[PDB]
Amino acid sequence: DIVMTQSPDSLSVSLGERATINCKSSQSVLYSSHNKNYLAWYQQKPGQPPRLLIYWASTRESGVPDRFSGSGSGTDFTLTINTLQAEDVAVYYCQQYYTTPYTFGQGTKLEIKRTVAAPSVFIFPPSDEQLKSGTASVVCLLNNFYPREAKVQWKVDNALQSGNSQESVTEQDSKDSTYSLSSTLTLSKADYEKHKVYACEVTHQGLSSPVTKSFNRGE
Amino acid sequence: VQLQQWGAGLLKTSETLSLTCAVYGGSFNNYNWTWIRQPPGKGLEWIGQINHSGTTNYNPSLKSRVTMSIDPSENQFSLKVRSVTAADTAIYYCVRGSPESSGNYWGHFQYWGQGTLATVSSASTKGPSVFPLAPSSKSTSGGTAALGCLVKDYFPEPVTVSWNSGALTSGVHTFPAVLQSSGLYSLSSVVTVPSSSLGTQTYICNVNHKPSNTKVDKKVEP
Ligand SMILES: *[C@@H]1O[C@H](CO)[C@@H](O[C@@H]2O[C@H](CO)[C@@H](O)[C@H](O)[C@H]2NC(C)=O)[C@H](O)[C@H]1NC(C)=O
Ligand SMILES: [Mg+2]
Ligand SMILES: [Mg+2]
Repeated sequence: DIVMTQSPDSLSVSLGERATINCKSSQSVLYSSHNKNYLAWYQQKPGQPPRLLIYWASTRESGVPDRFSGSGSGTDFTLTINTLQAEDVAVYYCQQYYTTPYTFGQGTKLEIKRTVAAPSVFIFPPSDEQLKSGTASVVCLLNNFYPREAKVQWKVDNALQSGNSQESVTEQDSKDSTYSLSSTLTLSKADYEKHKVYACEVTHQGLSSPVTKSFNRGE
Repeated sequence: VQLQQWGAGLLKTSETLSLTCAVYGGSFNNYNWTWIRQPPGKGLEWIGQINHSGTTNYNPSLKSRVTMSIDPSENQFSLKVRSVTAADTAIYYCVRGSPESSGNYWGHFQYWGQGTLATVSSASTKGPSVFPLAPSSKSTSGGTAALGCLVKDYFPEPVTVSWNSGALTSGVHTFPAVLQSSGLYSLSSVVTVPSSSLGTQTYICNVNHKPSNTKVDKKVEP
């Protein structure tokens, strides 16, 4: 098979700057007869199929602005994205259509670097409905922050929690280049009703000091 | 050109995956109709192609386990993958491949279906429990409130969440599901809204888990 290798695996590029993604094929995909490289580039956003950007190594597909530039020949190809926009956050793939089986690069994840943005922090007690079912989920929301790196610490009556929480982070926002994060503390109803003060403490570069949101059980 | 696809879903080890794609726009007979798949968080694997003459080419990676079929009458084509394992858990895309006129000269994949998830597991289908995340009685210093819905303990993926039947999209974050140790998925969907909207605006999360036929509308109030 023709092996397609991308470099790098991931990169983080400021708004308005240049992203460079390289692609190597293990054999030439230059169809010498036509002097065309049978090489495509795709952009894939979360929950979407890949969007074709470029065919013949350097010809943009319909609807693709000239900020996206394909270059190279034979075995060595480059996707250049100039004047990077928020909506360019995606995984980029190269692909050969020179010979079957058709093969894709492993993908390169492009993150947008933007200014630091502090998260807004919210805490949600468990619903009465859930408590009836014997479990208590306490949710801590960190809304629209940058960069991605954040520390969430759960405290129950001031005791630091370990092993009973799970985090989910959104894909980077295609408009404001931020992340959001949920942390969910899962307790038995019995454990939940044994304690009063539920606190989420967030550490992030955009915060002047760690931010705590808390509630007293049944207030 | 629109590609509508269905099938896949949850199936057990050693069972047969089946997908169908229907093509809208005409010029069905001119193209290699193609399947490509993507394991969750991984890259893309070309499965193979069929044309209206029933001529195939399958990737040797999968070839012994694949059958494609085509119904030009109905502008439809299908995939079967036999003897599935966890390695076959993936998003399967129907794709328009190369035209008869020029083959690989015009071999780029422009047109893709939205994809269908196959999950290979012995686990039961299970619908989610949907619990309100009520806006706090104390909003932010600057007059923003957050509220949401916890969509807990479902299998398999996927679920969809909307707010006010799609009337509310700004400030919505539907989190990627966490696979819990139990093997069940859970997520929250949250939205930030004006504190000043809480008295007069109704907020409803619309949860659909098609795999279990679960459709829940949950009102979220202070
Ligand atoms: C489907 O793909 C095949 C290749 O897998 C295409 O067949 C080629 O067509 C070109 C252009 O006519 C010929 O020069 C090649 O000899 C053919 N190759 C082979 C190996 O058959 C075909 O055109 C594509 N489209 C359809 C609808 O069949
Ligand atoms: Mg079969
Ligand atoms: Mg509604």
